[PDB]
Amino acid sequence: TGFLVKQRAFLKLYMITMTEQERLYGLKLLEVLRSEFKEIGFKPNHTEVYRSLHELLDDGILKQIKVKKEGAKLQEVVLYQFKDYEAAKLYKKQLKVELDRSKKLIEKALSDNF
Amino acid sequence: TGFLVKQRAFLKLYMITMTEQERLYGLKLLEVLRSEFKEIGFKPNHTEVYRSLHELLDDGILKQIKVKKEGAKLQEVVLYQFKDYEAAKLYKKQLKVELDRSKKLIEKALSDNF
Repeated sequence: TGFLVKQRAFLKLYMITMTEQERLYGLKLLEVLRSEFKEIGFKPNHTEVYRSLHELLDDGILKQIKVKKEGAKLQEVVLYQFKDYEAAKLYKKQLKVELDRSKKLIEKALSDNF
Repeated sequence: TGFLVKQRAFLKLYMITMTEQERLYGLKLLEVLRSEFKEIGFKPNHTEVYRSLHELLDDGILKQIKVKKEGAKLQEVVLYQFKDYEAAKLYKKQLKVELDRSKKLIEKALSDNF
């Protein structure tokens, strides 16, 4: 039940999958996401990406593993890993439901109005 | 370009199609819409429906034709008709683009994460 999936939920999904694939780093993040959706036409908002990431952090799903760049003064390389992988898979499942409902909704609108 | 279609835009689309079909009345409106989406799981918000309708009115796309209920004290039967049908078809076309992009977006998320 509900309308379509929200943008934060959508981005959080990708971040969880990326973490699953050991490819979730802080630096490339926004750029990697934007590059992933420029073909279709979606440009992930800057603050949306940041808020998605931190909600996953504050909610205890992800945690940040850090290593210092021996080449740059201050700041580090941030790798994200699961802190609570069970919670993540639970989230993923909820998201699957949202995505399926969204698809149906969009499809119905296309056939009903066009 | 953009994320998914907004709820107001989505409802406005249906109202335009309904008007096209001479079936857009003020009374049954919210209930008719909610009945149209209860199978999938979307329950159109009360104020969303009202705001969609009035944006179409204030934007000059629709106009209200009214007749008094000889059976009820005060208030009337409201039929909606196009005031600017060209503007409506223009809106419909924009909406088609939004819906197609939304579909692609949802589909990509399903295959990329599941």
